[PDB]
Amino acid sequence: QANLMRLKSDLFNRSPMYPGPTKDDPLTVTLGFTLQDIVKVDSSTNEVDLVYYEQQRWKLNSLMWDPNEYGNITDFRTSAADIWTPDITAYSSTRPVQVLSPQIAVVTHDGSVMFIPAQRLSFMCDPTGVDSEEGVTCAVKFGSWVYSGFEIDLKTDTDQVDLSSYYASSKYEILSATQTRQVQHYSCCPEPYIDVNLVVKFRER
Amino acid sequence: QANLMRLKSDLFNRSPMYPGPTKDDPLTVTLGFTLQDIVKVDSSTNEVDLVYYEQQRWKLNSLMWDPNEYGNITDFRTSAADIWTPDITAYSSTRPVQVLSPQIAVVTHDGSVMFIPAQRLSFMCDPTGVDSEEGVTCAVKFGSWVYSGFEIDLKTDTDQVDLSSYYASSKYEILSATQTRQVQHYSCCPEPYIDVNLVVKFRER
Amino acid sequence: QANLMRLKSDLFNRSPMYPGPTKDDPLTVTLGFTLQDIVKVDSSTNEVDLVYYEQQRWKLNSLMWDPNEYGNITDFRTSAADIWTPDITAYSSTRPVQVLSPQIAVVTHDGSVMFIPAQRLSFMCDPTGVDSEEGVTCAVKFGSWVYSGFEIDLKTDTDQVDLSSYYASSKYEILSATQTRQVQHYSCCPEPYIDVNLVVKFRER
Amino acid sequence: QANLMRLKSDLFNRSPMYPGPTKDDPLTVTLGFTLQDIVKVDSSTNEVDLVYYEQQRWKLNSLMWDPNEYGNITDFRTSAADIWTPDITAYSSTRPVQVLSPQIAVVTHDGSVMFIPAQRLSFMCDPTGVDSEEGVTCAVKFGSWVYSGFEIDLKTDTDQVDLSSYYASSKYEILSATQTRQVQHYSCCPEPYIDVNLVVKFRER
Amino acid sequence: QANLMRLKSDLFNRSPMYPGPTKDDPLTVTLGFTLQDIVKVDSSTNEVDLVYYEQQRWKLNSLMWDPNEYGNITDFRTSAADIWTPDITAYSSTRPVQVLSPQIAVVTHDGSVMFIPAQRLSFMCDPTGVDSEEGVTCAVKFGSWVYSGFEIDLKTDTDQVDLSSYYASSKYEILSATQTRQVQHYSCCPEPYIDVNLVVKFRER
Ligand SMILES: c1ccc(C2CCN(CCc3cc4ccccc4[nH]3)CC2)cc1
Ligand SMILES: c1ccc(C2CCN(CCc3cc4ccccc4[nH]3)CC2)cc1
Ligand SMILES: c1ccc(C2CCN(CCc3cc4ccccc4[nH]3)CC2)cc1
Ligand SMILES: c1ccc(C2CCN(CCc3cc4ccccc4[nH]3)CC2)cc1
Ligand SMILES: c1ccc(C2CCN(CCc3cc4ccccc4[nH]3)CC2)cc1
Repeated sequence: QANLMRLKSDLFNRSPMYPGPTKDDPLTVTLGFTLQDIVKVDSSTNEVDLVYYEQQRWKLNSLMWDPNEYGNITDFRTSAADIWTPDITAYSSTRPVQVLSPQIAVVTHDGSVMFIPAQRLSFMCDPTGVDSEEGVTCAVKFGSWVYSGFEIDLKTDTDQVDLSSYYASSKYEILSATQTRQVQHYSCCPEPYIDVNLVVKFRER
Repeated sequence: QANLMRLKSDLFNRSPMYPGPTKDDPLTVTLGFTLQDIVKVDSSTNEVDLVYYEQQRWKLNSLMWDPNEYGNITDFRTSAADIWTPDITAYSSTRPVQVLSPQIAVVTHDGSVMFIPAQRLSFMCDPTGVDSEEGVTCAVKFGSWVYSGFEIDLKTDTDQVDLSSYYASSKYEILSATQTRQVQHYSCCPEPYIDVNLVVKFRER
Repeated sequence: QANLMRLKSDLFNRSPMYPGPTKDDPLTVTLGFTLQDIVKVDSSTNEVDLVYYEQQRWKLNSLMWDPNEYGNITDFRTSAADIWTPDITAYSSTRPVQVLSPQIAVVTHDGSVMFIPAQRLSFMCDPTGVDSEEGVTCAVKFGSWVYSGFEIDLKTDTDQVDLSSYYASSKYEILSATQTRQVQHYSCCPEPYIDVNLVVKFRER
Repeated sequence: QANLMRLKSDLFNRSPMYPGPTKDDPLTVTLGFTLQDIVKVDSSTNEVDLVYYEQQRWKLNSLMWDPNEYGNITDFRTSAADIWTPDITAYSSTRPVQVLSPQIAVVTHDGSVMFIPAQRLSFMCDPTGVDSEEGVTCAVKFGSWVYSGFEIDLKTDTDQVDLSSYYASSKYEILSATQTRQVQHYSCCPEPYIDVNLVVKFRER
Repeated sequence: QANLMRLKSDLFNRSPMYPGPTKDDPLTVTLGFTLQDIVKVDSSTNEVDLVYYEQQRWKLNSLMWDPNEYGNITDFRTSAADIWTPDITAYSSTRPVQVLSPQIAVVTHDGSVMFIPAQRLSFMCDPTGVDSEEGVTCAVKFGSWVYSGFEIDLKTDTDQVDLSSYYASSKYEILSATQTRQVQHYSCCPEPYIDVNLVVKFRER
C-alpha cells in the first residue's frame, strides 16, 4: 500500500493535471465496443437502446513511472476523476447516456490508460423491418465532442464489434456489428474530424 | 502540455472569475441551433421533444492571450465549469433540459469562447395538424433568464436553423426552421429584452 | 468587471453568509406566481402538473452597498448559491419540484434580492369535472418549511396570478387563478404560520 | 444576525462534527409519521407510493448553548448537512426515497434537533382487496440501517400516525394508520434491534 | 463521542486513504446476497428488477486499532465515502443500480469492514416460462469491474442466497437462489478473474 500511495502522490499531487491534447501534442485514443444487448426498440419515436462496454485506451508521458522506484508496481487502478479522460460521445443520442459501471481506470507504468465504461445508450434509429428476416441496420457515430483530428486521433484495433458477451436470450439477434474509423472534412473547417461509426444489423430473435 | 498548463494557470488561477456583464460592459452572445430530431410529440399534454446542438459564442478580454508567450497556442479546450457561461434558457420548457454532450468549451487567444451543448428539450407545443400536409408550427424563445438587453445582447449569424444534421429517417419532416433575434420593449422599464425565437414547421414524414 | 469583482468580494468573501432570519430580526418574503401551463392532469392518481415562475423578493441589510463606492453599480446578477434563499415549498407536492431555469438572483444596492425560479410541480389535485364547462378547482399552499411567521413573513403584491404568459394552445383553459396570503395559529404554539394559497380554476380547452 | 453567526460558528466551526452514537454514549431518536397521501397503488408489481412527513427528534450535548451568551437565541434553523442526522430507513422500499421538502433542521438551545423531511416512498405492498369495503393492510418498517438498539434507541411518542393533514380528495381512504415500535433480540447477538412498523389499512374512496 | 472523534481522526486524517489492493497486497472480499423481492419482469425487453441487500466484508490493516487506547471502542459506523470500498458491479445490468439504503459501513477494531447496500437492479433476463410451474431461471454475475483475482479475491460464506427476508406477498415465488464463486480466464490476460454468479429460479405466485 505504501509504495502505491507514494506512486499516486507523485503522479497526481506533484504536477497539475494533463490539460488535454493540442495540435502540437496530439493524442491517439483507441476505441472498441463490446455489445451486450439491444434492450429496447421504440418504433413510435425511432429510438433504440443498447447496452455495451466502451473500451478506451490512450497513453500519457505524465503517467509513466519506473516500477523499480515503486516496489515493482507495473499498474494500478484509480478513480477516472483523478485523471484526464477523452470526451468521446455518441453523436446521435436522444437521452443522456447512463453509466452502468464504476468510473475507475487502469494505469500502466508505460503511461497507458485503459478505461472501460459500461453504458446504456438511447440513439436515433428507425427500426422498421426489425420483425423481418433481413432485419434492420442502425448506426451511431462516436467521437470527441470538442477535439478535432488535429488534437485527438481516434483509432480501432478491429472493425469487428466484440459480440462474445452478447446476451444469448436477447429479444434481438445480431446479424452484424462493425466499428469503423471515418475521417471527415466539412466545408466550414480546415481541420479533419474523426469518428467511429458503430453499425449494427439486427432482427427479432 | 507545459505551455497549456501555464496558460490555464495564468487565465484561471491568477484573477477572480468574470463576474458576468453589466450595463457599462455589455456582452454579445451569438446563438445558433442545429436541429437533429423531433424525437417525441405528445398531443395529450401538448409537449414536443427536440434534440439539437445549441452553439453559443461570446468574447471576453479576460480570456485573451498572446500565442507567442505560450508556445504558439491559439486555442484550447476546457471544462465549461472553469469559465463563465451565459444563462441562456428556453422560456417555455416543460421539463429540465437534458444535456447529451460533455460540458467543454473552446477558448481562442482573442478571448472568443465557443460552447456547443447537445440538448434534449421538452417544450410547450400543440401538435394539432402534424399528421396533415400543411403540418404544424411550434416556437420556443431562448434568451438570458436574468440579464436584459443592456447586459446581454443576443445575436444570430443566420436566421436559418442548421438542418444538415437532421435525422433522415425521423418520424417528422421539417418544412421550415428559423432562429430570429427579437427585441421587446415594455412601458414599465427602460431596458430592452432580447430573445431568439426558434420557429419549427414540421409534419409526419 | 473590476468594480463588480470588488463588490462581490466585499459582499461575499468578507463576512459569513446571512444565517437566515430570527424572531428578533424577521424577514419579509414577497411571493408572486406566473402560470405558464397546466401540462398534465392524472385522474388515476389525482396529480396535476403545473409549469410556473415563482417570483421571490426579500431585502437584507448585509447585501446593501453605496453605488458611488463601486463605479455606480446599482444591481448585479449572481448564482443563488452565493446567497441565502428562503425555503419556500409547496405543501402538497407529490414529486420533487423540477427547476427549469438558471439558479441566478438579482441583488440591488438597497439590499433587495429578486429570485425567479421556473418550476415544474406535481401536486395533489382531484381533476374530476375538468372536462365540464364548470371546470375544476385545485389549490396548493406555499410557504416556509421550517420558519414561522415570527421569522419569515410572507406577502403578495397582488392576489391575481399573472396569466399574461399562459400558453395560448394549452390543453387547459384558466377560469381563475388567485394567490392568497393565509395565516394560522395552533393550540400549542403562539406563532402564526403563513402560506400563500395558489387556487386555480381550470377546464379542458 | 451577528449573534446567530457567532453561535453557528461556535457550534460548527470549533469542534469536529458529532461522530454518531456508540454503546457507551447511546442516542434516543424519536420518530413519528404524518401521512399526506397514498398517491399510487401498483397491483402488477405490488408497490404502493406514500407521501408523508417523517418527524425525527434527537438531542446532542454538543449542540447545547446558553441563550444569555448569544443575544437570547433559543433556537435556529440550519441545513441538515451542517449536522449529524440518523440513518433511519424504510426496510422494504423498492425505489430510492424522493425528498419533497428543503433539508433543514431546527436546533434548540437544550441541544434538541427536530428534522421533518417530506418524502415519497415506493414500498412492497400487495394491494389486493383495496377496491373492497374491508380494504387492504400494508406495512413498512423503519429503523437505523447500521445502528442497533445499543447505539440508537429508536422511539415513538404515539402509536397513532398523524392523519390530520391527509389529502381529503385522495383516491384512497385511510381506515387506520399506526406506528408501532418493536424491540427484538436474536440468538446470535446480545444487542436489541429496534424498528417502527408503519401499518396502514386503506381502501378506494 | 470524544474517544470516537479521536479514533476517526487517527484512522482517516493522519494517513492517505487506502489506495486499493495490488498483486503484492491482495484483498479478499466476501459477498453475500439477501433477496427481498422480484419487483418486475418485462417480457418485451427481457429485463427483470430485483431488490436485495448485498453484504460486503473485507479487512484492512490500516483500519485496525487497540480498543484500550480508545475508551474500549470495538467498532464504529462511518459514511462509506470515508473509506475505500470494492468496485463490485453487476455485469449484466440494463439500468444504473438504485441505492435504497444509507451508504454507511461498520468498521471493527481488527480492521474488518461490513458494508450492506440495499439495491434495486434491472438486469438481462428472458422471463419466458415464469407463468409455468417449472418457472424460469435467471442469472447475473457480480465482480470487480477493474480488479483481477490477483488483487481482489472474491469469496462467499455460503452458496445459498438468504431468502429469510423475501417479501411473502411478492408476485413471484423463489424456487431456488444460489450465489456461486466462479474463476474465469481471458485470452488477453494471464491473471484470473473472479465473479459471484447469482442464479435465481422463480415463478408467478
Ligand atoms: C471493463 C473491465 C472489466 C470487464 C470485465 C469483463 C469480464 N471480466 C474481466 C475480463 C476482462 C475484460 C477485459 C477487457 C480489457 C482488458 C482486460 C480485461 N479483462 C470481469 C469484468 C469489463 C469491462
Ligand atoms: C456542434 C456541431 C458539430 C459538432 C461535431 C459533430 C461532428 N464532428 C465535427 C463536425 C463539426 C462541425 C463543426 C462546426 C463548428 C464547430 C465544431 C464543429 N464540428 C465533431 C463534433 C459538435 C457540436
Ligand atoms: C424570471 C422570469 C421571467 C423572466 C423573463 C420572461 C420574459 N422576458 C422578459 C420579460 C420581463 C419583463 C420584465 C419587466 C420588469 C422586470 C422583469 C421583467 N421580465 C425574459 C425573461 C426573467 C426572470
Ligand atoms: C413539518 C411538518 C409540517 C410543516 C408545515 C406544513 C403546514 N404548516 C404547519 C406547521 C406546524 C404545525 C405545527 C403544529 C404543532 C407543532 C408545530 C407545528 N408546525 C407549516 C409547515 C413543516 C414541517
Ligand atoms: C444490512 C442488512 C440488513 C439490515 C437490517 C434489516 C433489519 N434490521 C435488523 C438487521 C439485523 C438483523 C440481524 C440478525 C442477526 C445478526 C445481525 C443482524 N442485523 C435493521 C437493518 C441492516 C444492514
